[PDB]
Amino acid sequence: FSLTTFSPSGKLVQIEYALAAVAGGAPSVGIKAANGVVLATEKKQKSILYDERSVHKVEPITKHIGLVYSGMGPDYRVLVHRARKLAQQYYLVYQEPIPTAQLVQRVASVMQEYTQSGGVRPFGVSLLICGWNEGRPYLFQSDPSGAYFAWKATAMGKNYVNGKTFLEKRYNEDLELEDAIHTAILTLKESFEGQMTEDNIEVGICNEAGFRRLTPTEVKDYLAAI
Amino acid sequence: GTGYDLSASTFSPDGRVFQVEYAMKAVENSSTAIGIRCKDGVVFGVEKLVLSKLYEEGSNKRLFNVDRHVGMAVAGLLADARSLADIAREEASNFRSNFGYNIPLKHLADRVAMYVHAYTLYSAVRPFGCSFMLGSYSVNDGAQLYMIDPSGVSYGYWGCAIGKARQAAKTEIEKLQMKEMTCRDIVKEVAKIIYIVHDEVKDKAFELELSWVGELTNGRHEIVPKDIREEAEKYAKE
Amino acid sequence: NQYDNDVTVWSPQGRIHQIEYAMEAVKQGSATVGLKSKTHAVLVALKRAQSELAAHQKKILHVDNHIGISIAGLTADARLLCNFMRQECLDSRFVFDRPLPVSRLVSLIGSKTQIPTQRYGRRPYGVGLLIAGYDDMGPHIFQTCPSANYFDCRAMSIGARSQSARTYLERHMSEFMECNLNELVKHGLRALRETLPAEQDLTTKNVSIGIVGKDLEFTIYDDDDVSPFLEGLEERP
Amino acid sequence: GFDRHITIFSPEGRLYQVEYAFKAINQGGLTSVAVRGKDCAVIVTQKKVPDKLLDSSTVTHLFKITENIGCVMTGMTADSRSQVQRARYEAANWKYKYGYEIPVDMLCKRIADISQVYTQNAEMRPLGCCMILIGIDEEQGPQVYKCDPAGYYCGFKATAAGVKQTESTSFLEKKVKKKFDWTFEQTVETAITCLSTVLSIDFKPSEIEVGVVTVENPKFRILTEAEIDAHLVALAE
Amino acid sequence: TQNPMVTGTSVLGVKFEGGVVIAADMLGSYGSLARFRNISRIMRVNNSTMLGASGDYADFQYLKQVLGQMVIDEELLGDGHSYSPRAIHSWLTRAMYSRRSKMNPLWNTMVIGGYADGESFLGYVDMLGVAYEAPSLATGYGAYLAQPLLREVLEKQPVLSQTEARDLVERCMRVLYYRDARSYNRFQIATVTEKGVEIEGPLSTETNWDIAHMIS
Amino acid sequence: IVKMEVDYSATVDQRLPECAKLAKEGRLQEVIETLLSLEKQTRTASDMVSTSRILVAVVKMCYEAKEWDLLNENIMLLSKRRSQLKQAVAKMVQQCCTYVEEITDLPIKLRLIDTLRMVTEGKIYVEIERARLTKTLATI
Amino acid sequence: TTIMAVQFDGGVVLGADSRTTTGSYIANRVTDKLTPIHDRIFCCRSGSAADTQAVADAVTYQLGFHSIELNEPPLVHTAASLFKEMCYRYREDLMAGIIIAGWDPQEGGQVYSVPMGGMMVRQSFAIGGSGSSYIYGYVDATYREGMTKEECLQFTANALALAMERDGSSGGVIRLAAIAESGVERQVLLGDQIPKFAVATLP
Amino acid sequence: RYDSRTTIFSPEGRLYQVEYAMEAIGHAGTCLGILANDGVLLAAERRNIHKLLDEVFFSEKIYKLNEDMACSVAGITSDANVLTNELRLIAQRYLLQYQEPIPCEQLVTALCDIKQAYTQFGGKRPFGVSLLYIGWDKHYGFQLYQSDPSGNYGGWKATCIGNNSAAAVSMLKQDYKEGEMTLKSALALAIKVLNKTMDVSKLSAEKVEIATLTRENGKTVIRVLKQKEVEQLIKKHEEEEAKAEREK
Repeated sequence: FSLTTFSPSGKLVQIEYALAAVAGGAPSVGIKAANGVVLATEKKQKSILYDERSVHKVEPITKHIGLVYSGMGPDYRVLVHRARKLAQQYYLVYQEPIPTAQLVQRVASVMQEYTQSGGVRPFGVSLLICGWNEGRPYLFQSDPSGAYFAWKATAMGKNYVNGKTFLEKRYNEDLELEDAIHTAILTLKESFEGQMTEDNIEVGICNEAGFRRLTPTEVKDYLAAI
Repeated sequence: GTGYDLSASTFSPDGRVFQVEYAMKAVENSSTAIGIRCKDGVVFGVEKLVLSKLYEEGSNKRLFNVDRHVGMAVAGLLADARSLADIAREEASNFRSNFGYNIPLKHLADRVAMYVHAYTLYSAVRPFGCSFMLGSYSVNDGAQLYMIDPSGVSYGYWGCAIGKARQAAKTEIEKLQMKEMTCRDIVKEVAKIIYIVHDEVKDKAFELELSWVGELTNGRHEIVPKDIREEAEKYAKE
Repeated sequence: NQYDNDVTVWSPQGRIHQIEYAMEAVKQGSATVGLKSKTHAVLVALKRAQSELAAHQKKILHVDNHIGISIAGLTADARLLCNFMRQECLDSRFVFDRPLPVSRLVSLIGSKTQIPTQRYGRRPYGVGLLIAGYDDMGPHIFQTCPSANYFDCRAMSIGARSQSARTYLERHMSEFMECNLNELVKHGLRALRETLPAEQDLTTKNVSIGIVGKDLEFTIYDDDDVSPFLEGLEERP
Repeated sequence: GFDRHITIFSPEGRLYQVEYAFKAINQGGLTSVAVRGKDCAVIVTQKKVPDKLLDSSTVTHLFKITENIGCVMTGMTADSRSQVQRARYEAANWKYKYGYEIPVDMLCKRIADISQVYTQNAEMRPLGCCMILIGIDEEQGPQVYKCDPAGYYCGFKATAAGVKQTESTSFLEKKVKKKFDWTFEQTVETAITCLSTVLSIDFKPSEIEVGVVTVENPKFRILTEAEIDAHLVALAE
Repeated sequence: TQNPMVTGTSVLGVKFEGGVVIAADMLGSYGSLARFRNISRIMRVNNSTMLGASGDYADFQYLKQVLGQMVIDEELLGDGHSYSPRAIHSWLTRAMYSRRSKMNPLWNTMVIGGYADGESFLGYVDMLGVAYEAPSLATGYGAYLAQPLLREVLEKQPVLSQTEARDLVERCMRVLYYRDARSYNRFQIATVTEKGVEIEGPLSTETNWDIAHMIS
Repeated sequence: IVKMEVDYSATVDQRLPECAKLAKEGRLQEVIETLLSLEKQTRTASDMVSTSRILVAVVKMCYEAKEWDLLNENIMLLSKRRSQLKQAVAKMVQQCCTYVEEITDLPIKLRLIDTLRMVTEGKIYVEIERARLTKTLATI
Repeated sequence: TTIMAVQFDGGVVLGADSRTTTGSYIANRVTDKLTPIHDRIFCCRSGSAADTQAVADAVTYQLGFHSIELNEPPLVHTAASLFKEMCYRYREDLMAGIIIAGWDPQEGGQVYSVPMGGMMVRQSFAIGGSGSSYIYGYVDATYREGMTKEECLQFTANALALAMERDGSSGGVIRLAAIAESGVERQVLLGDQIPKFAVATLP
Repeated sequence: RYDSRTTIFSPEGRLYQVEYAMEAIGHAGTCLGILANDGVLLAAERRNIHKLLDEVFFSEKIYKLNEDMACSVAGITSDANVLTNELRLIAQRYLLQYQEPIPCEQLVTALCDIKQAYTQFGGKRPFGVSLLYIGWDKHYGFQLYQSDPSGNYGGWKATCIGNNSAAAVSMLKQDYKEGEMTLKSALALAIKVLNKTMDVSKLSAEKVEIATLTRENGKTVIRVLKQKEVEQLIKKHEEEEAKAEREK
């Protein structure tokens, strides 16, 4: 009624429609490499009127937790605002644990106000989260109704199927260094229609040193020699 | 409409609120009114249909006093109109209690209009079935007159009319040359315009409720002395 | 017809339909008339009896020494309005020791009943009220309809077949200010008798009178108290 | 059903209520243009005044949200005023909570969040008014943003909203693709010629109301009749 | 409320044939300090009722605001009725009683004068909710000093004329100024009658100091 | 095209010949400027005949005072100010056509090309093209 | 500390000391006690510094919002009403003496006082603070009617100087603020510029 | 007219919404609990085994909910998460109140009471999740309980809750022997029934997750059998299968 609702006999029809909406069209690949995690996404603005340094698809929820998303950007904001408040509350209660990767699983779990309390209309965004404050990286996915999936590499876009196929075929693998971001950009290339450029593509990296949204300078540097 | 015109919270396929589009119809159906900003004040006027002679002297008057200097001439569903007038009185009293002095008419109209819009936004509550002019005068700000429709917003009016015959009234209002005519001749002319508008051609006899505000009344929005404005009604009759 | 289902919804043709149905609640009720005067207000109510064994029910409800009401319609949410009006009058008595003037009371009732006409899940108070009061400006008669739009009246009647009583009151209302108490009460009695079918006629058991005057506080006369008024009936059923 | 009646996800995987609400903005018959410049940010909307009994003094669609942020509304005027009031409340509350004035991007973000809450849930409905707010921000130059009934807040350099918004956006795209910065004259002339080409009436200097925020002169100058006339004379020269 | 800071000193008033006259000086005593010397402690409740107060002037201003607002609301309806001074006295009484019951008392002792229905009324209500009406009334040290003169005049003359009544009020004000520390030589005198409420203004009383030479 | 708001026929009748006398030889440009203000007033009042008469009087003054350059920039300003009234500008171009054909001179070629530039901004089939045709023939 | 306001033709002049005392130690010798509530409206604070700051900031909130929603500069009377309401509703908790002044086109230079308790009064001149109680006679005797801008400025500067030199809780520098239609001009008197009435008691 | 949920009866008198949810619990998920002396164990079927996961949560079906018990859901994960959180909260609240580990039956009764409330009053969906619990207490020793979304729990000793729960329970009934049952033979039975209910023979140790609760010296140890131990169990089962098949 005023929660995550509309579940018929052996189905969650409203949730299934929400996932149909989260099919979206922003590819937003994610790769969990040995050194860290890369969340890359496509910012294909309509016309040149819009700006790219104005709004962002990658959001640092805290010191080393970075977040990327899928369709329904208006819902994604609210979700990332809630996530920031949740990580901050956890850090305030358990004071000074520099909590990112021992907090990445926990924030993914506290992503239950995410959907288990939908809010009449469930959220329409599936989001990938990256963290590296455990000596090991973590890439999780939270979907408009499910929970932490703990991916190693995936995509959430209009062509997420062949994107994931590309990821496994190009062998997401386990020995890949931090610069699997090249492979991430390749995976985007597949689900991208245009000469992608620095403002066109937005990518964040979360390594053991912390999280950082790569500026257009580095994004263009990586896009060169592709 | 058919499917989409059931609750105001449901937008139309073209993007319209059919609940308000229908609430405007009640104002269009109810009896008319008029208000003219004279040179140094605002004069109201509204014909009231005496549906039965059983009623006493003019009661449930379409005019109301919302504050000391402010008056409200309303048309449409009269019960909700009165409740809205009470909302306006409460708003004026609250503003006087908080910020002192008297509530400026533009802000009063804006606040009551935002309140009305709150009642059309949601689903559980329904839009108000009334449209009303708020008229006021003061030495500092001259004379102001704002009309609020059942769902829209206040608009500054030199002269406005609402109700059964808006266009018929507005034609002769715009024919009249305001902004240099004193509130006396305006009080005559508003009665003239109301009587030009149909009163008994298809309906019963009508009562002429006329209201004043201006430096001739040093503010203090009050009903015009009906005994001495019966001659103004006579001049309208001629 | 879809648009007639709920009070909140608004008909495309204009006014809503649930409110218009609410007035039929007062239409479907026993008749009552109420008339002013120069100095008195009188209510005559046809106490509708269920069966000869049962009593003729209660109408013309009591509110205060100077105000008395007559209901016509849904009795359920009518004792509620009576409680509200009694409470407000007692509140006025408590705060500034003066009888609450009727007009202020009627405006309060109108505002109170207006809200259910706009709040979802709340039915309008489908009760016709004939308030008779004596404030400082002589006797007053007010009619309150479920559409929350009250009216002031020189003489008004509500109930089943009340149109005939309305017509009689209109035709004789010129000679209402200058009438003795008994003359006015007999005017009202004739008006009410003209309502019910020719087979029915006024009895001491099926009529109630509410009288409020300058020196006479509101009083509910009946059978015994009524016979002196019922005399000189001039019966033309 | 009710997929297209309430704010719920469509089986096809869309949200039809907000899709409708966007067309409400086109409804109402108005257009508005905003051009960011080298140093200033100028916006302009037509002032459709039917009959002169209205007060052209108060028919405007642009407002000061704070001392440096100016907004233009597009769509239903009641919702437009409600959102303007909300934005002013947010600006004042921000100035109270944090010492420095609210950045325009942050204000647009808060308004967008309010609208996103509205498109969430089912009791309320989205407000059919798209707001273009502009302001000078230090270390940022002029800044223009657009909040929409959905909650997507963005929009820059050249952005338009209203009935004929697409044609205006196309022309402004041509102009911005023409690589030359607009000074505090070319920006205004560009906005004026854009809106004029959209609605060719040659724009008598009384039917548009332009707001200007320069860097050396902050504040939301609602340019007067004389200023807009001077700009029109200079442009048509 | 709990501890007044700026207090207004005494106010008095007597009713006569066809009208009432009250008087209050224009000093706001910040304890022993004559901080405010040009303040009015007399309010026009309506066209036919006046009110004065002694005590916390902030509380007096709040009551003035609330009562003026309720009078404005009453007159907005245009029902022809009004708040008779008896009803006003009752309303103030209850307000004060409600405040004491809530244990947030209003530090004001109030005198309400009025002339309605051709009969003068002169009410009295204090902080503790005690209220009554008497032909002569005074507050604070006024009830100790000026009141006895009013009582001894009224015992022999149950009814009074306006001119001698206001002369008596002026003499009582002179006595209060002579023998009250908080008093001041600037008082307003307000007269309610059938014609309405008329306030004279910053009246002053002449001081006599011949007895100053009786020191030696 | 657009409904007339405020006529100034009395004003132009009472003032224009007096202005012509005051600037019989055209040494004063304040007269030209004040008639420009008057015709701007009548244009904002959406009057066509008064504006056309003002433009005809201006070009007639330029004819009689034979200031060829000031004529060129004056007619440029008149045709380019806001476009004014199409009827009025078509008129003014017509009397300019009637005038340029009577004085041989050397820079009447410049006058012809100036009017050609004023009329070639468009509005050819609408609002008089025979003038442009005759100007091209005159250039030939 | 001491705060004072004077109304002249076409504007007002405000003078405040820069000292805020805590017990017998000088917490802040350069306190800025002339808080601009709006562009042409200023506040002088006395008493509990925290409470004064909170009340002034809340009123600045409400007044700026109200001015923006009217598209008109607010009235000094409206500001004083906001202060009186804020002080009166919370007088039992908030103990602060406030002097409001400013200029608005509606009336011009206006000055109001809201001491502890929550009363509002309009005065030609206003005086408050701990050190105010020592210059009442001087301010009352040496105040004329129709004084011009410079006369009011010098007279207020002198009154503040004497209040500072006499009261132990007042000292430091003097802040003056001249408010008029042209705008507000704020100046500071320090050290030698302080108008001094030396008391050279004979041996 | 406004939408109203269905928490009502049938013309016959059935709660068909609850029945549909309970049947849907059979769809998706597969868990089974077998009780034995000195050790009671749970086996779970790893539904999605895509190679792009990392298995860092260490447990998906089996959840440790208390020192002396562990549960396993078979429903919608959204409800499963909140139900496990509420279950742990209930157990720990009991521990706070009585300074003693909560008996398994009391814990299960609390959980089924919350589910009964969810299906009883208000316009709230029933919790579409059915879960097993294995635990040890002082009063009854090793206990196994199965709770359905209907809130009607049952004290079992060999049961399954997954898709082919009918086949699994038939296999358990055929090859279950009480008393003689011990931990190791219980493990053999569990892997055998899992191999039966999972069509692909030679089940990989990754597709099966099993956890055993055992009673050490005055202390309950809940060990989730890791990959090597699981596949060694698989190898022993394979040896038994080959021997039995060839000896005919």
